[PDB]
Amino acid sequence: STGSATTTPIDSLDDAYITPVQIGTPAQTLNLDFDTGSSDLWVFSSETTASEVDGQTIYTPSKSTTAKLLSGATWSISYGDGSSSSGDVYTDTVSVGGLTVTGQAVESAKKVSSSFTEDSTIDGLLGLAFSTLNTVSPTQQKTFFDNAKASLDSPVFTADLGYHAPGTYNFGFIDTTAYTGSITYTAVSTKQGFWEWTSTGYAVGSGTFKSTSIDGIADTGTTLLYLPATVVSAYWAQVSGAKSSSSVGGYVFPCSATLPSFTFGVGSARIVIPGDYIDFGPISTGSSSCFGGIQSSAGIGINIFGDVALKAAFVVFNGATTPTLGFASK
Repeated sequence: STGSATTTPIDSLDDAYITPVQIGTPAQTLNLDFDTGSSDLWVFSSETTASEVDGQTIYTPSKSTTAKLLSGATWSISYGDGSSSSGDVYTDTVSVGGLTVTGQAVESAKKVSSSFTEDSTIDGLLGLAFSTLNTVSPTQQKTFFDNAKASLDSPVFTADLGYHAPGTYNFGFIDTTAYTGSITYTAVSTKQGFWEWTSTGYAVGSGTFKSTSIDGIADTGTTLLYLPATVVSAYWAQVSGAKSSSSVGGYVFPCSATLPSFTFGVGSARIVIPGDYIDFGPISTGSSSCFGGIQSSAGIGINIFGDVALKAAFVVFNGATTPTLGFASK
C-alpha cells in the first residue's frame, strides 16, 4: 500500500504545516501537524476542556463506530517550545492520503496548553519519530508509520514541504519526479528516539564550505533551524545590523535586509536554503525588526533541522531495519 497527502502552511510565515487525516467511522477529518520530532498522535476532542478549545475541529469518539477506549491508558507530552497536552486514549481507524491503519492509538486531549488553544488551525499532532518516544502509559503505543510499515510497498515516508506553498507527505514510495539530481542517504542514530543524523558542514552565502560534523535531528514539527552558536554567529555576521536580542529571544535583523543563503552538507552533497526562507518577518506587527530563521541551539542540547532546512529539500525517512535519512535538492 501507499498514501499521499498534501500538507499546507498554517500561515504566511510557514510557522507549521497541516495535513488532513481521517479518523473513525464515518470519517472525521482533522488537520494534524505531522511531527518527525515526536511520537504521539493526539487530537482535540469532545473530551478537551471547553475553555481550551477555540476554533479547532474536534474528534468525537462516541460518534465513531470503530472507536474503542484503550482502558486505563493515559498520555502526557511536553514539546521543545514549552507547549504540552495530555489525556486518555482510544483506538480507531486512521487514514492518511488513502493509507489506512486499523487499531491506531488516537490520544484524546483532556488538556492542552495555551499555545495549542490559541492556534485554531492545528487540530492535533501526528508523531513520526520512533515509537520508543510515545508517551502512552502503561502500555506504550506505536506511531501511524510504525503500524503502517509492514503493509507499505517500501518502509519509508517522505516530506516535501513547500516554501509559502503546499507540499506533500508520501508513505510507502519515493516519488522520483519530486526532486532533482540524486538522493544522498546518511546514517541515523535512533538512540534518543529521533531521526538523528550528522551534517557534514555548512556555508554562508557564496562563502567557502566549512567541513565540520553537526549532529542534529530532522524535525518537521519545529519551525526554525537551530544550530551551534558558532555557526549561527557566522551566518548573521553577514547581515548588516543583525544582532542577538535577549528581549526578543534570538537573532533579529533589519527587515530591509536581503538575506544570504545557507548551505548544509549531507555527506558530499549540499542543500541550499535560499535567504528568503530565513525571513520570519516583523517581530511584532509594524516593526522594522525581523525575526531570523536560523537560531542558536545552545541550551537545547541538540541541533534541530526544522522546517526552514527541510523545506529546501526532498527528505526521505527510511524506516528499514537500519533506518537512514535521504536528502535531495528540488
